[PDB]
Amino acid sequence: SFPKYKPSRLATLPATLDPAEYDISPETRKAQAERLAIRSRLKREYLLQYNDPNRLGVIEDPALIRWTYARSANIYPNFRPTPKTSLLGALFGIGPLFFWYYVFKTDRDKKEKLIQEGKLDQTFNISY
Amino acid sequence: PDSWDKDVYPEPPRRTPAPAPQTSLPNPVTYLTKIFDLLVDRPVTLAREFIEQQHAKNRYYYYHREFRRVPDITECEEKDILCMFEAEMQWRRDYKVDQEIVNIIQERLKACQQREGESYRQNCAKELEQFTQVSKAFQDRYSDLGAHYSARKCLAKQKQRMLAERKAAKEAAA
Amino acid sequence: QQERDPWYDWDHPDLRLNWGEPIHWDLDMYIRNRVDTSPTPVSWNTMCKHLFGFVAFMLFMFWVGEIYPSYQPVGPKQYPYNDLYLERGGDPTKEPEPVVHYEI
Amino acid sequence: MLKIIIPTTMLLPMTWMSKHNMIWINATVHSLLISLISLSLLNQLGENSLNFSLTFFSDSLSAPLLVLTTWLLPLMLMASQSHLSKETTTRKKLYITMLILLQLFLIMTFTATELILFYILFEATLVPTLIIITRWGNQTERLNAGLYFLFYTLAGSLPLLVALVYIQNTTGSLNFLIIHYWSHPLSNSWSNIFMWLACIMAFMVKMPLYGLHLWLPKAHVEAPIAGSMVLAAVLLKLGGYGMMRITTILNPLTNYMAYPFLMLSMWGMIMTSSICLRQTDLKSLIAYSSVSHMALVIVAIMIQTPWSFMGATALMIAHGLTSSMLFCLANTNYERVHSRTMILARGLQTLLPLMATWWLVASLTNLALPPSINLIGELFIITASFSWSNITIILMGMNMMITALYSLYMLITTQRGKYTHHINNIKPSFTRENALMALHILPLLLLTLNPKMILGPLY
Amino acid sequence: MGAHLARRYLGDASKEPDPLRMPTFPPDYGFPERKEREMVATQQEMNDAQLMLQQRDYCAHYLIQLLKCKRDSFPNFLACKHEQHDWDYCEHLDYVKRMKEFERERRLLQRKKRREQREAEMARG
Amino acid sequence: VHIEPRYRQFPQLTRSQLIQAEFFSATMWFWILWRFWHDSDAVLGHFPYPDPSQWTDEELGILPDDE
Amino acid sequence: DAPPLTLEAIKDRVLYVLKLYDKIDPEKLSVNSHFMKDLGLDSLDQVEIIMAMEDEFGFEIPDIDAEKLMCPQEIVDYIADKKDVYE
Amino acid sequence: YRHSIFAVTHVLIPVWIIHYYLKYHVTAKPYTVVERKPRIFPGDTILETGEVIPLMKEFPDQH
Amino acid sequence: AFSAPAAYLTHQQKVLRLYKRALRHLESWCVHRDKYRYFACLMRARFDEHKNEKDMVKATQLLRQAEEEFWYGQHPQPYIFPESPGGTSYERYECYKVPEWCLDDWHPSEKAMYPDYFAKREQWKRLRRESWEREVKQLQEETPPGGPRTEALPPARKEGDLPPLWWHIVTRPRERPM
Amino acid sequence: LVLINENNPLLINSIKRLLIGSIFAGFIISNNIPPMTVPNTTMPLYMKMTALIVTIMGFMLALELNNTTYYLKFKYPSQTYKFSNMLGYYPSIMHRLPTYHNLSMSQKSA
Ligand SMILES: CCCCCCCCCCCCCCCCCC(=O)OC[C@H](COP(=O)([O-])OCC(O)COP(=O)([O-])OC[C@@H](COC(=O)CCCCCCCCCCCCCCCCC)OC(=O)CCCCCCCCCCCCCCCCC)OC(=O)CCCCCCCCCCCCCCCCC
Ligand SMILES: *P(=O)(O)OCC(C)(C)[C@H](O)C(=O)NCCC(=O)NCCSC(=O)CCCCCCCCCCCCC
Repeated sequence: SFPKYKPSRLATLPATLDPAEYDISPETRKAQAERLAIRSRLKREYLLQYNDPNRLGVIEDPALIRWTYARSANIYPNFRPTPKTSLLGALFGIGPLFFWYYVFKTDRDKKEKLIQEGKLDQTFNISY
Repeated sequence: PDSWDKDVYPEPPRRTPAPAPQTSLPNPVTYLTKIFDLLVDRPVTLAREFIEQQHAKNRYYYYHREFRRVPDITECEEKDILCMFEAEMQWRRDYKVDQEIVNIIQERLKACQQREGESYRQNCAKELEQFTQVSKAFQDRYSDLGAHYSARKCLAKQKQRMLAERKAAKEAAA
Repeated sequence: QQERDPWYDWDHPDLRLNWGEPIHWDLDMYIRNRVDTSPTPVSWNTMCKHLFGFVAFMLFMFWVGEIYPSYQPVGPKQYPYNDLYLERGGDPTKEPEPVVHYEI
Repeated sequence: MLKIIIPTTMLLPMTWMSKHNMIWINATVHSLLISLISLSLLNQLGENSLNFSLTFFSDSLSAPLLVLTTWLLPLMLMASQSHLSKETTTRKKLYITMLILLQLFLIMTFTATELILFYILFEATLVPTLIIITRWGNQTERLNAGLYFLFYTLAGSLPLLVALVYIQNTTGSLNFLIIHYWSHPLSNSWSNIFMWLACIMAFMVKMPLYGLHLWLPKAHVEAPIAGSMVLAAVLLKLGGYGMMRITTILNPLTNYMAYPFLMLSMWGMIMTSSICLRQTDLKSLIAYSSVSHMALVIVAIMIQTPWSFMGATALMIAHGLTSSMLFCLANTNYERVHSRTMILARGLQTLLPLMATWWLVASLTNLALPPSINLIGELFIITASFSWSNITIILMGMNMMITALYSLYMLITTQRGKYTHHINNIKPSFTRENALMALHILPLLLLTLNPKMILGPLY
Repeated sequence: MGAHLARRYLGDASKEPDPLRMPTFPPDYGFPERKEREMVATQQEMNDAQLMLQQRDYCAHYLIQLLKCKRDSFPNFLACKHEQHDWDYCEHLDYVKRMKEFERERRLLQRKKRREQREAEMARG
Repeated sequence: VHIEPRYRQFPQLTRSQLIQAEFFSATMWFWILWRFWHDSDAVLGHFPYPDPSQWTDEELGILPDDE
Repeated sequence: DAPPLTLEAIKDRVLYVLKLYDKIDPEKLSVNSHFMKDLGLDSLDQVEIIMAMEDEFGFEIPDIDAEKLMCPQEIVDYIADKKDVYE
Repeated sequence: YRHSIFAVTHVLIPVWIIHYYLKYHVTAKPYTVVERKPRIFPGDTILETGEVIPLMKEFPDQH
Repeated sequence: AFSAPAAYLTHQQKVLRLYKRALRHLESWCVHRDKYRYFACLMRARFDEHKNEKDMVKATQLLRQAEEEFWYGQHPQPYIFPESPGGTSYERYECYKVPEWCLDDWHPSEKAMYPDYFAKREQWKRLRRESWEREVKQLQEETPPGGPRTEALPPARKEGDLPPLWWHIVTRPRERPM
Repeated sequence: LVLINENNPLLINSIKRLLIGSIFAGFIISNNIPPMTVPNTTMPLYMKMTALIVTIMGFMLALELNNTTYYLKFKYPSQTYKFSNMLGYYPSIMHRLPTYHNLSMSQKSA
């Protein structure tokens, strides 16, 4: 029939085409009810604080605080030297350095060879 | 004008063709030039005349500093700090003067190209040769001294160049 | 957040987030000003194939047109004084190799 | 130089003897007067330096740094009086005393004529900075930040002390003039390699060099506003000044020993710009921008050409002013909402118009926008690096693109969009804050008008 | 655009001319007495008129006359039709001369092909 | 002038805008026709394109094959 | 820029559209008539009515809110509140 | 009156200041203002020296 | 936007949303009114053809196939109202929306420029402050012990009360503020 | 609700001023500038008329394809139509892939 749509990581699967959207178990309905209950509880708390007339300031967001903490200060305590981390770190932190070193050293060696052989167009190169 | 030296900053004689109109139509450029002279040039000339009259009542003069020559780093003994200081200061002043010489030649080149316009490739060959020679000499003198350049480093470079020239001459004569 | 629902009454309408809900680790890159992962009318693989095919075909045809150029049934243009020897910066002292153009 | 040193040592007793409510007024007024007096040092000679005495001398490289330090002191006073309202009188006076001591040490550091006196002063600058950070910082991480800053700097600088005393024993003098006139080439040997390494590594840690830079985010994020202003504006310039001074005696070994540092600086410039792209904290974003710009300055000093040194000096001055302004703006936002997260407060353009204008101007200068001195310095460094090699242009172009990206991203995130609904304590901007931003920004444009004053001795 | 491209690409490139190498035959090959082209405008005249180097071809005198006519009657920018037509006609004549050169090259090439084929046939037989 | 909104009806127009639009369209067409009348060579060409096949081998300087 | 809306104008326009609907008898159509209890339409008809109102007033009604607009008075109130009409 | 005040200020004062600056300050150092030299055609009268640049030779006129 | 969402969309809600989306995209394809009316009538004919279906499994499968057909045949660039989320005029006036808490930080001279507005503003503030305790009491009386199971709020059950959590809904910025 | 109104003197005058240039400015500008390029006086007639012929062909083909939109016929879009309407898929891929990879390496790696 119609050509199928293949989702990617940068073009995800639409909800209307998700197979799980048309196969609803009774437990799925109670999961959705629990999710709505959690959202409603959080919404009620935020709205009460928001509409409080005596509140002056910023409603601190525990979720935002957890996010900013986990992004920076929680990374090193939870890092372990593994083969994957070691290889990725060595690659991403050493390979570019030596690649650029090889490129620049080769270029400058060729330039110096031309300078010594005296066949490089260096006229008008007054500023250096 | 007497503001600058015509020999240092040459300008070819200006050949402006005489107007030869062929139509009875009025010239808007001529009319607008007359308007510009009447409205702008006369008031600015009067203002400058007043300013120059006020200047002539308070005429005072300023002078150009002259530095007598001093022995150079070749004459200075090894680790003779005072002679080295005098020679280094003299070399720095000479470096500045040479830079301004190159600047003057470059200004000549630019002005000549603009003046010649569409025939610059042929009519600016005279100024291109002078610039080539001056830039070549300046580059050989001060090409790769570095950020911490000094009279000693320039002298060492000159010694290296002289040794190379002597070796080349000997090889050619061989 | 682009994939998130635009008609819901979010606590933060611009970011499309609610107060207190867990925040995705990569929220800094999934905001509406940045990387978008919303579904497209055409599959990603199909889009990549079509774009790559178009650009590769255009490059190939540019090279083919370069090796098979287009011109007119005319000979070279002729210039009076040794193909304008002096006008193009030639040396007045040296004598150029003469270039002569004949009537036809 | 005593006409500038003594008024600071008189700022000390005046601050300690003034009334409890006149301390800020007196300190600000007399700091501004001292800055005006120090403006007279910009009249330099074309041949040599200004040799005041056997102890202090001034050059075209020292003069703008001194002017920047003296001008930076009153701005730090204004920010401090913003955030130290409830402090006791004695602690306010101690804070002002630490700032005054830091300024005095910096002045004598930039004007010292011997390498050993320069070392002593530039190591003495650590104590007031450490006390300020670890005492008046806000958060818990100020202690760890102080430890990192202190031990990085000292581990860098101790081999420098050993190398300096060794060089004095070898040559007879550490006076900068003598070692410039009596300089001799450095042979390619392991001993010379390690002397080169000792000196350069001290100043590279002070710069900082990429891979030796973690103390910079740690200290700049966790220091009070005055500490952040002085750390980025001036204290990062001690490494550049030292490298521009000591490399007289390290030739021709610098031609061969500069490869690892050049590669580190270029790649780390790219890496820190990319890090700035994905930062959840505003102060961290500004700190990593500082790291990127100082990496560019390191590249300039290492390639070591007359066009690179002018670019290095211009970029140092421009970065000092711009980073100070950015830190002040971030601190005003923090004082509004008591948090450093970038996405917590938005719509600040529709809530605070003139602050949005200041943010726009500061962010425009943070990226190289012509004809600002930031662009002048960056362009000179890029041109010298191009003459050095022709792929440095690739790296510099990538860095410029990412710099524009993260600067405008910070501006768009903080200022544009819709305001956060629950943040209802954003009072209108104070005349003090607006005046602080104006005093940061106007001198930068004046320097753009007159650019030969900050291009160094090589001009 | 044209049939010559079709003949050269989907045909005998040896018989069709090469624009980048033309001419490949001596100018006097087939012409007993051939006259060199006459240049009216001198180098000094063209240099003073500041004609662009592309405009300093054999039709330069008409261009100089057109420029002088345009400068003199400035407000009336429609009073140089005769000079413009003269310059255009000289350019047209130069273009047809170039076309004649191309055609001569083409038929000389095909005559050379016929001659060499005849020589090969004679050598074989 | 104030133009009242119309609901489900053609909007109210003005004699001024009507005459102006007509005048400018007529101006464009008059200009095109007037320029085509005077200088039509800019569209249809001015000089004939020669036919190379009609050029004689004598005037192209081609010798006979045997010669 | 455009003239401001009024409650009477909104009511007139919604009733105009509903009277131009064929499935609705114009005589028995009042501002309190229910689309299904006393007009005899169904879900698809209500969807079409909402779409017609969207086309009429030039703005979109979200599906979460449009499902509940079961009366011309409800439509008038919703549009007035969304467009900030108080008179 | 408004247009008269606008014209004198906004146009007259800047043109006065700029003409004064150019005539007496900018055109006092060499090569600051460089004019492309005028085009000289055959049969012309150079006004500086009263010189007569001669006409071109007789064209081989066609039609 | 003004209605609290539910936990899930029923089959009727799903099919009605699909019907509206298909009608909008069909209108995008069929630009002209007569053509759109013809094809919209045909589309509603298909929906009415499948309208009566007792088998919920078959109805869900029909919905799934219809959704796949829609995704294949959707307009790549459908018409969006200017003020709608995808529209060109979307969020244009968000920079002009200023809140009343920002209003109360005015200088006394600025406040004196509008003597009558701020009297009514003070009246509104008094009304808000006199009702918050009753609002919170009403909210906590009617909530289940477990917590709010939905995002809907109750009305004012008493003669002198206001609906709980009303201030920001009532005082939200106008759609064209400046 | 028809709010169509274009009787503002500002709008009319600005469009009038830019409308005179779209008719006459080309003639004046081309006839007043000096000749800075050699004209192509001689060329085949079909090459002289190439621009007009292709313009007229585009006019006719586009007009016919637009007239076919009135028919009571419905057909799903083609692959070529999708490629043309969606900007050649360039903004999608080139604005989602490189940005995602750069922003991912900016945090995961650096
Ligand atoms: C990897 C390939 C790389 C290729 C690189 C080179 C690219 C060259 C492009 C050539 C031009 C393509 C034109 C069409 C593209 C857009 C198609 C589209 O969707 O349009 C809908 C769009 C209508 O949009 P809409 O109102 O939203 O309606 C939606 C449709 O109803 C929705 O209905 P729909 O979806 O059925 O509508 C599209 C349909 C209807 O459109 C057409 O039929 C357009 C036909 C245009 C004219 C073609 C023939 C020209 C004949 C000229 C004869 C005289 C020559 C000169 C010499 C005369 C004296 C001897 O078109 C087709 O089915 C194909 C048309 C031709 C495609 C050419 C490219 C081929 C790509 C690779 C092969 C793909 C094959 C499979 C297709 C996909 C799978 C099914 O069309 C237009 O607005 C106008 C269309 C074009 C009008 C101008 C045509 C003339 C100018 C171009 C041709 C050259 C003339 C001569 C120039 C001078 C030479 C010296
Ligand atoms: P009202 O409350 O009466 O609503 C009646 C409903 C529909 C709720 C029924 O009570 C009902 O649920 N009936 C059983 C289920 C059912 O009818 N399902 C039908 C849904 S899909 C169907 O069969 C019709 C879909 C066909 C059209 C698909 C659209 C594809 C083309 C789109 C192209 C977009 C651009 C042209």
